[PDB]
Amino acid sequence: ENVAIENDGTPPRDKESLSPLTRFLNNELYGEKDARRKIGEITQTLLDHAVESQKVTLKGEVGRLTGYYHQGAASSGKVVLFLHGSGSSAEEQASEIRNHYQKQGIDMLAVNLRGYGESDGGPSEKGLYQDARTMFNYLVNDKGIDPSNIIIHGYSMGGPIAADLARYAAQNGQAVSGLLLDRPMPSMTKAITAHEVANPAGIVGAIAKAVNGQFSVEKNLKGLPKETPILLLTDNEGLGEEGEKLRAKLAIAGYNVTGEQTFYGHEASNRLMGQYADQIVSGLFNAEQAAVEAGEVLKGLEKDFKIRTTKDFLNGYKNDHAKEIVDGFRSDMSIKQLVDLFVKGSWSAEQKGALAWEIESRALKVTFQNKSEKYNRLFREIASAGVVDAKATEQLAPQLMLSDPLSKLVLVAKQLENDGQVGVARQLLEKMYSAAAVLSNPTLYSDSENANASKLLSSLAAIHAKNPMHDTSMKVWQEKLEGKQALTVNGVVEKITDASANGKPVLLELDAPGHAMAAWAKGSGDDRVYGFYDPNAGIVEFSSAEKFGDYLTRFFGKSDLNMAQSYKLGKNDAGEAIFNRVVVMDGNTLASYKPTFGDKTTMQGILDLPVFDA
Repeated sequence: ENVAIENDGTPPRDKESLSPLTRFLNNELYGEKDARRKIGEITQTLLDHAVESQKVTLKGEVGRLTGYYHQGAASSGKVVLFLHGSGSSAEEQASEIRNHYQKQGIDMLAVNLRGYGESDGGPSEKGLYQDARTMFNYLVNDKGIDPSNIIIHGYSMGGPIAADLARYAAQNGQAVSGLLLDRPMPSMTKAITAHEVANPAGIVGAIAKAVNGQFSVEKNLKGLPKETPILLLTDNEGLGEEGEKLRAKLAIAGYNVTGEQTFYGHEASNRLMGQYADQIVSGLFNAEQAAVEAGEVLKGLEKDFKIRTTKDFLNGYKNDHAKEIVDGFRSDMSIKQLVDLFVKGSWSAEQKGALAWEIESRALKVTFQNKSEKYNRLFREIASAGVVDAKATEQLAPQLMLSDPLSKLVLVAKQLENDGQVGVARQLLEKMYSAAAVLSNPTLYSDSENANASKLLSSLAAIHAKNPMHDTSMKVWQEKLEGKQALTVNGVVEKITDASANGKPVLLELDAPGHAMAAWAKGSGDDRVYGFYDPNAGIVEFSSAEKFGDYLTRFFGKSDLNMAQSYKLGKNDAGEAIFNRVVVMDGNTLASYKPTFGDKTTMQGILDLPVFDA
């Protein structure tokens, strides 16, 4: 089924083309026929120095797939499959990037897809994925690269394609080493309307509506093992803006997504590869992860290094206020250098608040990784056994190396989600991740976006200081099951699972003496799902009430994980665990609460705060 593929041949090159609409759609999608094939003479002159492997032609599914293979350098034996984007030839797109791998001693396979360069055929989505695999099958069979220490690379469109290939390789047991989404197209539809302006309704939107669900990175990645390292590097233009939106979706879903947003334009290959080549080639193996774990626990030491109510501190807790009145501090410094700026000359009540925001805003991004594998293992064990669950989700929700606030909110969301709205729990997390990236690199993103993130950050802080349970103006709870009316572990499963209500939400808050957790039920009939948020173990939902019981008991009890003992909560009369307190909460009351006196944004308004303006 997967034999050798090399084949030389020397005719001129074939084509497709159809009905005059679909022609000047295909032109819009993939580039004009001539533009696809033009190789510029300066490149050809350089490539005509295949005088020191260097030229390639493979048997594609609809014809020949021409291109070039590029050797390593003067001196640890690995290759970059390069999948090119639309608009130009593979030789032109690669010419800029082809050198930065070369000099490190990395090979690269730059092969054209159907309809590009000198390759036979006409561009087609199902076909372009097929041609990508041909290039892959040239690397392992024809040139026998070791199982897989190869990276995909990964481009505008090359991205969606790269994603698809990476899934096929894994599914077929030839699992590739790394994926690189280099300034990628999130989806064809969104790639069109981004480079064009806003959201027109004429032809540009008719094309977009036509090409819906084509070249979708998230859609092509579903199937890929989540451990597979993905490096996602975005441009500074509107395709990055949609790329960073994607990044968050991919992070929360749980893919191994690294990288940042660049400040380079979508066509600026040489400048981007100029900076990121090191980070890219250090991005395909696993220590690596040890080397950033070390620098990770670094800032964990510096958090242990580390008034909240007093009016002076709150006057200084905001963006760009430290840069005026606190000397010694630059805006480009690390947390290591900012926390050291705290302990040099130690400051007034207002100046301490100014550094607090500046430190805790950088800190937000560091809350999301890591997560201990046991919690992922336990989630996978529950989905595996029995009738596998359709809506079994898992979200990397921020773990606040610092809950108190999130746990209040996750419940607000599920009320809203029960009332017909949907995804807002998931969206909150993404927006928190997005806001982190914005605050943790302030220069890149706009004045407005820096401002919006510091409002979501502010709202989280305001819930931290002023709790709804510690409040008298309204009552956000229905009842408090504590004392000898306190619920057992299975007692929480019963209130959540009991279907004597089948159209209403069950919004619990599970209070251990250290950490404060939550759990819920929403939905109608088939859609009815039961869920649980732990601060330092992410979120899980299941639509099978039995699978919820399996997880939740294995989470706390001795059967598997035994996280009850470790979460330091006392035993009941028979000798089992019972939470300190268990709040059955009112969603509508809680959703109307405002954390700041003077500000009119409610808990539901906090959920719907923007981060990226649009």
